[PDB]
Amino acid sequence: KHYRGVRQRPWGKFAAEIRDPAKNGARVWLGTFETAEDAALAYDRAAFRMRGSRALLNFPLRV
DNA sequence: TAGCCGCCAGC
DNA sequence: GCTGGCGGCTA
Repeated sequence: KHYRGVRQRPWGKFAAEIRDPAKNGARVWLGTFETAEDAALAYDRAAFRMRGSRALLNFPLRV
């Protein structure tokens, strides 16, 4: 699978970005993560912090 | 190898 | 118009 923010780097790792509209479309590089699901979980909290609530995520813990 | 650039495509 | 993702480049 692929994920929101999550970008395969060609040696086989997963970066995670989010774009921040309050900073007028800035990227915010959440880091790099060994697994796609941990890159995607980094995005999960990063979108939640800029939105505060009501977000479109990789692991919505409400379901 | 990671991150940033910068752009492009997609939504 | 914005966000995500591409993709490559450079650090």
